[PDB]
Amino acid sequence: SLALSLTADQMVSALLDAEPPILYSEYDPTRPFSEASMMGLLTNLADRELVHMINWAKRVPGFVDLTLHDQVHLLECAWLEILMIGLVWRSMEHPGKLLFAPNLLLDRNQGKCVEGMVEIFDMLLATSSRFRMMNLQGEEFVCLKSIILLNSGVEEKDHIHRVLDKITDTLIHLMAKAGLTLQQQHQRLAQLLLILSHIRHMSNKGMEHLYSMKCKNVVPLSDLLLEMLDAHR
Amino acid sequence: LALSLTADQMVSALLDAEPPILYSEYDPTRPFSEASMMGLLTNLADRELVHMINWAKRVPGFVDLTLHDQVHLLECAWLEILMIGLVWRSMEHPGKLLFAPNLLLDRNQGKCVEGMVEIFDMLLATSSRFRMMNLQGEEFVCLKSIILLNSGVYTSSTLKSLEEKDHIHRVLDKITDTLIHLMAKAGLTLQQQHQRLAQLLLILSHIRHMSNKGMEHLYSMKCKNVVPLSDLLLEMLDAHRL
Amino acid sequence: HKILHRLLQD
Amino acid sequence: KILHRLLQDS
Ligand SMILES: Cc1cc(C)c(B(c2c(C)cc(C)cc2C)N(CC(F)(F)F)c2ccc(O)cc2)c(C)c1
Ligand SMILES: Cc1cc(C)c(B(c2c(C)cc(C)cc2C)N(CC(F)(F)F)c2ccc(O)cc2)c(C)c1
Repeated sequence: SLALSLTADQMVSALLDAEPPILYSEYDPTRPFSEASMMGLLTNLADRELVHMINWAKRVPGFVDLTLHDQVHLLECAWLEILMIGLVWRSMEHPGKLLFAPNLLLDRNQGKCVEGMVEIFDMLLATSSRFRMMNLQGEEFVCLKSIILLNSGVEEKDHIHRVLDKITDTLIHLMAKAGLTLQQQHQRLAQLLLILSHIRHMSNKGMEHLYSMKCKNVVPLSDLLLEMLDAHR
Repeated sequence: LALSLTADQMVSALLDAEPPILYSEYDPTRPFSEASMMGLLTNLADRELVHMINWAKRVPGFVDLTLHDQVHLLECAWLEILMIGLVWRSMEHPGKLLFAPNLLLDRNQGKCVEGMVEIFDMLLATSSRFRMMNLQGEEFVCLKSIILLNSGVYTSSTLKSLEEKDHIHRVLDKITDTLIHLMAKAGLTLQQQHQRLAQLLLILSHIRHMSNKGMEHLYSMKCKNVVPLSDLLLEMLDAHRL
Repeated sequence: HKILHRLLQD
Repeated sequence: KILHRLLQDS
């Protein structure tokens, strides 16, 4: 209700505030990597990241206005996406690599220990270099996260749409503040939102051979990761 | 270079680049089975794909790309493009989906194909979305050419690969221009323009999801050997598994 | 009642 | 190479 009257700037501060930190991984650089150990570290990483995410979500303006079921659904649809945007962002300053954790920065040929990974690796790296060349901003980054959350599932169908129009407003505000022409603001808004398509696609691919990387049981995946994974497919 | 086009010129060249609506193998003389349904849609698509290449070649800037880049994008977007095309078709047919004027389906006629109804309802919702936003023919074409140029843009080595990507980004920037120019002419507030633009492009990620799940079942069908895919349709799939 | 269900109420 | 061929057509 009261989320709709948040000004552009109360929403920017509101999101930067709710930002999860960057986690370390159960990582022993002694043991080389296999399919098993490589899945060990990421599901451990993402397991923990999931818990911050759930809490992040609730500080997403207007999110707690949705009935329990709605909130479940969105997180069930966007979790991997959000993981992947976050990962692409902290991987920005490291070309050719992927900063899973500060202690786990991976390059391309290490996605080979797991089949189907390397391909998603290339897509992520690609997005990372799109973020770089576009010079995405922290304040822009958290808005996209908000969009992903609220758009992955998408009176009750209106509320979220209003919030979505608020985040657009906000994104626009930031490009305005940066000193962009009306023609640059609209072009960048388009370039931002089309990256989301790609993120969606990355999320769908990972879900595929992570539903089969569950059958081909190379690693235990927590009860939550399974829960998230089974209601997606 | 097609950068040198006004918004108007962009629209016209897209509206007359448009592919023709095709018909399904008509008078069906057999009840619907999973095999039969999937034969109608697969025959349809396979034929639609030939005119998509044609339509693609006529999307400003597309031809300025090199063959492998053109293959990549088309290989990447064919089913999204098919599905937006569908959604648009079924515009004035609420609760139905006009795959062809003589194949107008509602949701109970997906009940037989593992995975259909689910995908069907998403496509139904999108139709509702467009109706509600009253998407326009001139916006529609812009959306679809976005999907073409955007879906495989990222998926870089020396300025040949690099400058090739500034190029489709120019072209894409143009479609944005021309999308706002359309929204303004329809007399929308500048605040309504950026909100409209955003909502429209957000549906593009729902289309992506459409295609991906559709591709998934399309693979499941192939290996279950339910329907005989064309050689072209064989390669369109095999790009999404390699 | 679902892992993700209770973690949103905690 | 069906796709590839088809685009190569003048
Ligand atoms: C619990 C879990 C979650 C993910 C998203 C991943 B994967 C994943 C990968 C890499 C490959 C396959 C074949 C399957 C998965 C799930 N993943 C994909 C990427 F590396 F390709 F990008 C990932 C991304 C971000 C993150 O914070 C944690 C993991 C894994 C291995 C385990
Ligand atoms: C060659 C081919 C291509 C598509 C997209 C489809 B499917 C498709 C269907 C119906 C179900 C499954 C499980 C998978 C697919 C690919 N399809 C899905 C929908 F109807 F559910 F939306 C479709 C969409 C647009 C179009 O012009 C033609 C077909 C089929 C059956 C065959």
